[PDB]
Amino acid sequence: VVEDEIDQYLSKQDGKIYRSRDPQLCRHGPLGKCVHCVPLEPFDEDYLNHLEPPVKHMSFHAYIRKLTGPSAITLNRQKYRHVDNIMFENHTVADRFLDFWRKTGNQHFGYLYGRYTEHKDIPLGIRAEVAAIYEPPQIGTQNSLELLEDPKAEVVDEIAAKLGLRKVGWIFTDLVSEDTRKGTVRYSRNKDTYFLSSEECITAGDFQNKHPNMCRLSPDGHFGSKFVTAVATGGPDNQVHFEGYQVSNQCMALVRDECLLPCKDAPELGYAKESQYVPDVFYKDVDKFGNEITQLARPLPVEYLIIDITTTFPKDPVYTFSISQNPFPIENRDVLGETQDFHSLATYLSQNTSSVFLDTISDFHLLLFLVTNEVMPLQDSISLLLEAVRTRNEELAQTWKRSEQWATIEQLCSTVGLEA
Ligand SMILES: [Zn+2]
Repeated sequence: VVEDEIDQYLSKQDGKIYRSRDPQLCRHGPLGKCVHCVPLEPFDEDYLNHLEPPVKHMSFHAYIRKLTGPSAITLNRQKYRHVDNIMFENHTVADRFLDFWRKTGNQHFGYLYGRYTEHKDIPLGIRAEVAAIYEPPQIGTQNSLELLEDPKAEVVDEIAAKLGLRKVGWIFTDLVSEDTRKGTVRYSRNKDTYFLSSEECITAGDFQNKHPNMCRLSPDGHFGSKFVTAVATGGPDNQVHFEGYQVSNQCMALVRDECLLPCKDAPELGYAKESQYVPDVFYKDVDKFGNEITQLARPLPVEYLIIDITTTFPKDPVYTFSISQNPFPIENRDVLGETQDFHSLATYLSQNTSSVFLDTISDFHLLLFLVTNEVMPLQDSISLLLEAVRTRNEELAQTWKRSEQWATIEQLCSTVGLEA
C-alpha cells in the first residue's frame, strides 16, 4: 500500500517553523537556543490559533508527527484536518455550475475534479485544487437532490486521470431566492440553523468511506479521506458563497457501520442507533459553564461531526482549462435546452477559427463529449490530445489537429453546418 505523491512529499519534509533570535525577549549568545527561538512544531495550537485567520485544526501530517514522531464510542471534536483549503482555479469554474440553479431553481450536484497540492500557508497543509466540475445524471427539485445512474461514471474518471485530475470531493447547492428585485438569495445556513444536514453528513461520510486516504501507518491501509464536500448557499450578505467541509473520521466509522441516522424535521441533529448491537455512543460537548459536559448521542448536533475547510478564490487564477466567451455546453443539461451534439461543436469550432487550437480544445466538458458521444467516439485516439491538454503543449495539439480522426470530426461539423 502506497501513499499519494503529496503524502510522500509531505512525509519527507521538515514541518517546523524556524526562527532566528528575537530582539527584546532572548537571553543568550548569538548561537544559543531558548523557548523563544527554538523552532515551532507544526502542531502547536498557539501558533495556529494566532494566525490570521485563526486555524483550529492542524494538518494531518502535523498530527501523525504529533504522535511522538465492542466497547463504547465517545466522539470528541476532532483536532486535525485532512484537507486544509479548497481552491477553485477561478470563478468561472464555479459560476457555470451555479448556472444550473439560476436557470431551473432546482438544487444541483457536482463532482469536483482537480488535484492535491501543497498548501504552503499552513504547516504541512494540503490543498484541494478544483479544476473542473462534472455534473452527472441527476434529478433536482426546489428542495431535494437525487443521483441517477451514470453509465460514463468511470470513463469520466479515466479521462480526468489522463488530465492530471481526480475526484477531490463533491458540491451541492442549497440556494433559494430571497429578494427577487435585488436578485439575492436566502441566508439559510448559519450558526442558528446548520451548515450541513445529518442527511448530508451521512452522505459526506459515505463518500469519504468510498474514497479513502491511503496511509502506511494503518492496519487497514485506509485512514481518513481527502474527499472534501462543498456547499453553495447564500451568505451573510445574501449573495452566493461557497463553504468547505469534511466530516470527522469518527463520523465516517459510524456511517460505515450504519450507526448514523438523520432526524426528520430536525436537520441540525441526527440520531444514533439503539439496539444489530450498538455500543452506546457519547460526545464531549461544550456548554457555557466550561464544564466538559458529556451527553448521550440521541440526539447528536451535527456540529460535533463537521470540519471547516477554507474555500479560496486565488488572487492569481489558474487555467487548467480555457475560458471561452461562448463555452461548449456542460453535460446533462438538455433540460435547459443546452445540449452536447455535433451542432454545438460545429458552432463552437467556427467561433474559434482565429483562436489558438490548444485553448479551443482545452475544455473538460468538450473532452468528455468527444470521447463518449455516440455519433463518433474518439474514445481511443484521444490519449494524444489529453496529453497536449494536461501539458499545455501547443505543438502536441497542432499535430492531433492533423489526425485522420480530427479531420473527420471537422468534415462532420462542416456538413452539419452545410445543413443549416
Ligand atoms: Zn532565544
